[PDB]
Amino acid sequence: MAQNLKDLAGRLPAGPRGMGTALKLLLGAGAVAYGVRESVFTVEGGHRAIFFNRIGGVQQDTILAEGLHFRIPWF
Amino acid sequence: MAAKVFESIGKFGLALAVAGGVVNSALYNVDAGHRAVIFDRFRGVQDIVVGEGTHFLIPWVQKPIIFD
Repeated sequence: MAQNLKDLAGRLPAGPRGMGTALKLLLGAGAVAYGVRESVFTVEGGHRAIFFNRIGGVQQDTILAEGLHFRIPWF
Repeated sequence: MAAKVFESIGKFGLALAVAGGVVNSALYNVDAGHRAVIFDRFRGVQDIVVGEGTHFLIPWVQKPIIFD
């Protein structure tokens, strides 16, 4: 299966310089959009989805009444 | 010249895929309310409390056991 991906990636036409940087920028934008989408969490109302601070445990003082609160991914 | 570029790009892609697979296998999600315990078989169960947190578990050594 790895060799098939090898051939598929290789077969991409050797286009002029512009589209290479274009593809790099597109990948950057895709990753950034994915991160922005993921920074919000499963949220039902009737659930004060509080900030679980990574350090020190739960945020005993950060009591999330009804309101945006972006979870730092992996944090 | 073209064939060499094809082969080199293929090798780089395969290496990238392998690295990504290893990196993905090196992470764990122990939901909160479950504080994790590193399942390290090098030097064991960590008195250093590696609880909640997707700490970088090396593969083949640290399997995430989810302790509630």
